[PDB]
Amino acid sequence: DLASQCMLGVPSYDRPLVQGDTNDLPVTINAAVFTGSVDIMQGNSRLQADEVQLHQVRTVDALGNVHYDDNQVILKGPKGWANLNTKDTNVWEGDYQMVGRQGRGKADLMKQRGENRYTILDNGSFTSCLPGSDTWSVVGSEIIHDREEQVAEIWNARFKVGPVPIFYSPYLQLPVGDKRRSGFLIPNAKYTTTNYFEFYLPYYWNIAPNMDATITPHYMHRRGNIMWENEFRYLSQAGAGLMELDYLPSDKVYEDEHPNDDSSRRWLFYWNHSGVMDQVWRFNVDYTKVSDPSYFNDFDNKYGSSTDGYATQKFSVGYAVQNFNATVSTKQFQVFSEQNTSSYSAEPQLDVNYYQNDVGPFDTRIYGQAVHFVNTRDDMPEATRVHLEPTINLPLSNNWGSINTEAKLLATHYQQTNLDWYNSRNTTKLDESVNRVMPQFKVDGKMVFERDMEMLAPGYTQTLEPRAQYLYVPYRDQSDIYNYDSSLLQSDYSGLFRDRTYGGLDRIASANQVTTGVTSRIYDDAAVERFNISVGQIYYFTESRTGDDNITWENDDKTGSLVWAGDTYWRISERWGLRGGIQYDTRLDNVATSNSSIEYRRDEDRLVQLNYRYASPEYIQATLPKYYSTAEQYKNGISQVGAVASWPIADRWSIVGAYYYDTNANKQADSMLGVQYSSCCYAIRVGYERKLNGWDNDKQHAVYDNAIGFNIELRGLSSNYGLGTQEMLRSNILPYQNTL
Amino acid sequence: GWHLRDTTQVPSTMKVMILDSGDPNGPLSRAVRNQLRLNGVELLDKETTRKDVPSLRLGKVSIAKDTASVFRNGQTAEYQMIMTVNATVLIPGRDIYPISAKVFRSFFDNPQMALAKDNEQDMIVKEMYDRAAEQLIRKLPSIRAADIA
Amino acid sequence: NYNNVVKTPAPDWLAGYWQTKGPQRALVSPEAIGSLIVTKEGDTLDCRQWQRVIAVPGKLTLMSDDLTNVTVKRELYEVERDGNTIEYDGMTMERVDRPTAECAAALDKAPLPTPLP
Repeated sequence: DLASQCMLGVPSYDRPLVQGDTNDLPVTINAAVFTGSVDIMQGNSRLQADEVQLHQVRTVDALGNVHYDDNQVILKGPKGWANLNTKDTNVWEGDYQMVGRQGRGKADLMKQRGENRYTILDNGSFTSCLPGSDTWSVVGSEIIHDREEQVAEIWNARFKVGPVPIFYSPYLQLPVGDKRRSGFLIPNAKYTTTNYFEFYLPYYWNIAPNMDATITPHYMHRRGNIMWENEFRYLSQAGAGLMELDYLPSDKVYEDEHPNDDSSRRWLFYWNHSGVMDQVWRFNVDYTKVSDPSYFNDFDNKYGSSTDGYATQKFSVGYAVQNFNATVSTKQFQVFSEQNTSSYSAEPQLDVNYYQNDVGPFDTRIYGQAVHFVNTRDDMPEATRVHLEPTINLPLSNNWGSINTEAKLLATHYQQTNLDWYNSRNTTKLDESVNRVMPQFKVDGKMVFERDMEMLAPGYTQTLEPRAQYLYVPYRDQSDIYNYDSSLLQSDYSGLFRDRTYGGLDRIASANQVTTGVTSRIYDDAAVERFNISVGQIYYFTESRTGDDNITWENDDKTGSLVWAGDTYWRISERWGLRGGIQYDTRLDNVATSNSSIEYRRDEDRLVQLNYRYASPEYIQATLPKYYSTAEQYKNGISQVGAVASWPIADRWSIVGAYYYDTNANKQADSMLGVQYSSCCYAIRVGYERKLNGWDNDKQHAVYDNAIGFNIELRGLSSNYGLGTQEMLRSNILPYQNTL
Repeated sequence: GWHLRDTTQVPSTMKVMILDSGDPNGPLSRAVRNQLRLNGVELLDKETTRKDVPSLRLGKVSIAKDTASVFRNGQTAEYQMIMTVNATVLIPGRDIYPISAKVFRSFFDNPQMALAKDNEQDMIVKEMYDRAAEQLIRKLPSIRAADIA
Repeated sequence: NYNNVVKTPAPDWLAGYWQTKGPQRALVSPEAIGSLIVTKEGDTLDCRQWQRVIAVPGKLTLMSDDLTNVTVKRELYEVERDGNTIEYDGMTMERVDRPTAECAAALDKAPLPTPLP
């Protein structure tokens, strides 16, 4: 390994270690004047010389190849001097080394004044590479090594990489250790295709033990103006935030592509707070605001990418003792795509609860809500909502079964206002006062079987658990209630057993279904499951008619076994894996979704992966909005195929890759390729990308973007001793996930 | 040739369990508590003057959401969400024992009805807890087997 | 697991005192030596010194018809002969009577269970 390979350059203190004051420690002399290999043993400090003369104010004069060995310092030099009163020593021209950590140097006139650890040179130079390798040096005139915190100081500095200087500005400090010091950082570069160049120049700050600041200018050569990029961080009695702000004075390409505007500016505002004060109160903020609805296509950020549709703006406040709750939230949104902008928003919500759990053999629970919708264009309806939900359980149990009989009683009372335009235009008319009361009923069940596999595997056990369900929600006409927060849900195997078809509380479908399904499982000898298969159907006794059935299937059947599902999970060994999934629908006459995966993970650096996805065009025709079925960009569905890899070469290199095909119309959706060196003094990093971006309207031809990153770092006077692989495997538009 | 289950889902030694966590009122500490109460184990909280009972200390919960598919113009199609839970059983006398859990879910995206697509994520992250709190219970019989050896 | 590894005695030619002579092109550059001390019973000791001495023990075992050495940290090093030379990662040795003083003292600090030739 590189760490163990480089570790054999730093000498270590093998002699016994003594903790405490060294002033009262005994003195040993081996040889007033002593001639010939004089040895001194004073605590951890050891001195060697051909000639040592002691003159007592105790002064010791050592001459001739004088050595030194302290707890964290080794010296060398012909002429020496010593004193016991202040623990100060003087050593002439020679070489010095750092023991216990890397660090090397040479000087003309040294000094080891006992006060703290301040050493002084006169023509010195402090590098960080192992002996025998000349790559870089920090050459100055006077250097003072302070060791109370982890700080170094340099005067008249002249950074040299080889026998050539590349720097000036005398007072600069190299922070050696693992303590934060307020200073500059290292720049980067790029050659992206939207702007012909790129350049950064960070700046750090450490206001308090829990505070930060990361001011960072930025160059955008194509445009021509520096875009300032501030930052912030904190940590307090409630969580930790990540405030941000990215100002930019003006542009030129934006003034040319989009003329006749007042001014061209840019900004941003990020804020992510999440904490739990004391033990009851809860807090949450997820603000994100942008200036123009094209920001993410342009200069990129680490808080949002090209694949995006809106920008969330949410608050929260919470109380939760043990059987109670409350919340005053606020959700608003902002849509980027400038095609149709009529998004809704939620004004202060409310969510009460209650959890009394011992009444007789039954249970108890209550819900509640009070919301006030408002739309963003002066003429779409705005309304109010109140909700209630008393429920009751009756759980049974046994060693091999269960029953979960349930009940409920829903209620709601809208009050709609500002109904002029919608009432005048369309046919169905909305009213100003509606109500809705509908009961429910649900019965559950379960079983478990077992066996001892006599077959190939001796000692393996197999289980087989069936299941069942029921449902009954009466039918009430809901054509007088605008659809505010209702969407059609998916149905995997886990979602098969559910009492809701539409999310939210605006539209509730009728039901007379009878679900089923079985599940098997093969255990190991020491109760380690390594196999799950699953099937399940649904038998509609009567279709679900919510009152507004504006869905366009191919064959319109109502009753019969309609939905199906599936699942699998294999765990071949500790360094493998396999997953899957599949849906179906007799109303579409085609598979609606399908997944797959496979993995191999020997360590954090070697891994391979494959995957598959699917979505039939009839799904996108019967679920997504109406303009998703006639445009040439969305009508064909998703049929992509991917692959990931990574494998170290020799002991310092690392190679990464990616790919994502699209078999429906042969194209390419991603490509990444980044090598990475790791020496004992520096590192190197490269990158690439071929992401998709935009859709040209003229001849229906997509637009691609290239990119070439670059990085460098000073390594050796720190603790980071790992190759950068995970930090580079999460940079493409479709990041990598762990499926083991 | 099959026979019904004759043992218990939770082994016959840990039928008096002590729960401990950092947020005794969060969603996970409700899901696990209810799931345990379903199986019959009585939970004496507020660690007291008894030393005969195995404990259970919960850990770090993380949720990650990212893109998984793209249309033919760059936009997003499907999101994918992952949860990771960690817990350590603390059988008295002997050493600790670590367990884990992991769930996978996905859903489509719709930029025209964003608000309705924010009340579908909440149901998903509410019902994923009921599986991340069932894998942990299903891993319990493995601990007893590693304790009898 | 290192403990579960079954010790397999080395052949006659493998047993001895191996000491690399010259630059090894795998240990920094100026002057480094990586020595091997292996008994007749398959117990190993890795000796390296440039400015500091670090030694890791291990045992010899067979795998895929190849004699593979496993250290404490689960390192899979295979041995192959080229004349009078044994070979594993970036290193080749001749037969030598005695090791360096530093690694001899290190062995004296941590003796191997088996008798040492």
